[PDB]
Amino acid sequence: ETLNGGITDMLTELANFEKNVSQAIHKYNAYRKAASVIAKYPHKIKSGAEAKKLPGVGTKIAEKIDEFLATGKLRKLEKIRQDDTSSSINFLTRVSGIGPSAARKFVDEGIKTLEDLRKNEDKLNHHQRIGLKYFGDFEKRIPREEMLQMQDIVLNEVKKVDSEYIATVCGSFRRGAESSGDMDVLLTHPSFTSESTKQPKLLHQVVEQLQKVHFITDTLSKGETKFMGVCQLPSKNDEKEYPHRRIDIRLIPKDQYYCGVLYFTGSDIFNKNMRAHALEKGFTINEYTIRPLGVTGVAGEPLPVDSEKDIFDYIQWKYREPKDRSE
DNA sequence: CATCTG
DNA sequence: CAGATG
Ligand SMILES: [Mn+2]
Ligand code: NA
Ligand code: NA
Repeated sequence: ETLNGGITDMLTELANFEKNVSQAIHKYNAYRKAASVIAKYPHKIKSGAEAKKLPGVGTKIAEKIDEFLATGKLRKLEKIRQDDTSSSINFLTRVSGIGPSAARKFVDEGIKTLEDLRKNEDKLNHHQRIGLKYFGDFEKRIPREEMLQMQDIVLNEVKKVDSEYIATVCGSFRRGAESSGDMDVLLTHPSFTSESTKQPKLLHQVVEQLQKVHFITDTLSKGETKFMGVCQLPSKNDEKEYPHRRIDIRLIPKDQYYCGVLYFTGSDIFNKNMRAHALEKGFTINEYTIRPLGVTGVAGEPLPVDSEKDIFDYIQWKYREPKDRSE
């Protein structure tokens, strides 16, 4: 956790570069398991050879470790941080909608900066365009003091649309969190579940209301169950407007709300543990259900859930406030 | 995983 | 449809 930090760090830099700049998925993946296992390792790696002893640890990585340990740097690592092409790709990628793949093509055509992109706004698709337009807004975190206003917003509209809606703002917001990065709304309705063959309106009618009132500003992606978009809190009495915030709405069959709700509420760490325990208690949990584990090796059969309560219970645990859902 | 693109 | 993004 700090005993082999630098090693796991340079390791991740190296790994990440493989995938992003080069295409070395294998290589990339290599650096990863490596950084993974050295992270667990209980000692203070004093040498290459020592590391090597580890699985996932080959001759090449060991080489790297050695040089790093020996000299506070790494040449390859140094050379990579200089390289324009590499830095360019790391940057482009910052734009929502731009992935490494596209990051390469742009750079190859010479688009390396923001200006570059504006100049060639023609080459970008919608998401990408939006991504570019709200570059800055996009990177700003979200003060919960804002979140509450928004949550307040969304909730009132869904309500006015159909009283049977059930909306939940999951995320860190849900877990206390002073600020968040984006707004996750989980949605369900009684009229929608496992078997119930579809109902798009379900999602589209609200999306619509939200835009209606001008909360939703753009659309990144709009499928029949998940909607990716842009939104913003009405600027009061013009002098101080709000940054555009990224939002995500998503349909959930009533019979699988709380699992996802639970789930999405994170944090990863809270999840797994809850997950590992579910296991002991003779169960299973994933993003939509909690099944009773048979013994034959495994089994199934979606247990019925009416609240986040029903799930803890199940695993015979202490119902945890969302706030404390920490780790 | 679900959606967009081309 | 394969392949990209989030
Ligand atoms: Mn979020
Ligand atoms: Na991006
Ligand atoms: Na292939």
